[PDB]
Amino acid sequence: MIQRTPKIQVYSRHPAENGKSNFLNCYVSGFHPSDIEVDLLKNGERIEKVEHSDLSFSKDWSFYLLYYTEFTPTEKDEYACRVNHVTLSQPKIVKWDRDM
Amino acid sequence: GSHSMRYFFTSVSRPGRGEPRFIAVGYVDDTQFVRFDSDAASQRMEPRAPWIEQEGPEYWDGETRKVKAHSQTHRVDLGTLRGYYNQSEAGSHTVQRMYGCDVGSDWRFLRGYHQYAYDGKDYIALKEDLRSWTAADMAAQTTKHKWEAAHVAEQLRAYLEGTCVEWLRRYLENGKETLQRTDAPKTHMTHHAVSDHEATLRCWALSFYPAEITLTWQRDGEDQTQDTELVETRPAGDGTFQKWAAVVVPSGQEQRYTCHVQHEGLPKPLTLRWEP
Amino acid sequence: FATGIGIITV
Repeated sequence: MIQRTPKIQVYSRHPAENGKSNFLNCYVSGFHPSDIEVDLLKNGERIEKVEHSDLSFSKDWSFYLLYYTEFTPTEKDEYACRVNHVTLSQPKIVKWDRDM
Repeated sequence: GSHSMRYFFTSVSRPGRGEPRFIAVGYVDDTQFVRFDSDAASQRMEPRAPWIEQEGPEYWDGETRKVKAHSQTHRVDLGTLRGYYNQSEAGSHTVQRMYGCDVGSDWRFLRGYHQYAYDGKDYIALKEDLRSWTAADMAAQTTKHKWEAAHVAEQLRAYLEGTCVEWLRRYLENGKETLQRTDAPKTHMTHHAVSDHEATLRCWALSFYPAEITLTWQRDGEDQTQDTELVETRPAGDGTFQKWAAVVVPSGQEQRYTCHVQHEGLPKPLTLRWEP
Repeated sequence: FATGIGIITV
């Protein structure tokens, strides 16, 4: 029974311009088995209308999902993706960086 | 360019008398057009690209039938494999099937494949030549035999070599607007110091389709590697893709390093340099 | 267009 921990990336669909509205993106991949949980956070708190792609997998059978919602970034509001999985003893939070 | 149609099915069991989870998705190149999903509110094959909402009631009655069909056979497989592997009913297990079409730049058949996984491992798969099978382990061997008795390779081949290409070249024509684009990547290069003696350079590819792409980084002439972070290519969510490549460099020496981009939209390969 | 032939129990 293979299990693989999720790779995670958090980023925006357009280069962050700041004060202008955009989409935050949490992209999990490389995991197995398929049950995963994913929240998008703003200053710790979770965001209200998050949508995800349909579950698919890669050539090596690992799964991938994109999670996205709409947001207007600012200098100092903090964004983050947070991710749980059987392979994770606790949830893993990965913070958003405009140039990453 | 070449093109490809793929279908991806995933079936997960749940402990005890629970019904399994089933999910179908179908892609043209890198573009999802159909989903089915047992946990969802419709129990039909639903559209996902606007060019497929073009298809009429029949098309959707039929696909839904095909999907329900597969799902039934998946649900049976899960019971079987459980026996074959001597496993309790406590556990959730997983059954995965990929199959599909590749055509070249003239839309003539190039190749096809069919592949089946069990708990994240290759279980059985059609060889490149669409006539023979690879069975991992000896439970796969029992299958191989059953599927040989039923001439399953021939059937799949008749589909792969026929209707699969047929319909792909339909959806290319119906999708002509969107599916038949090639979007060249839009580049930039960010520079931020990380110490008094080092700086990070990041090479960005944005808004490109299809996904396949190749950023790399070289020092004088030949390449750094090992020394470079590189995020796996990712979806932006508007049907385009992103990627970046990064190396930390000795400050003040950033005009030794150079960055290379390769992609189908780019007639002539870019080399980017810190552009201050 | 999914295949309607070639899919059968293991």
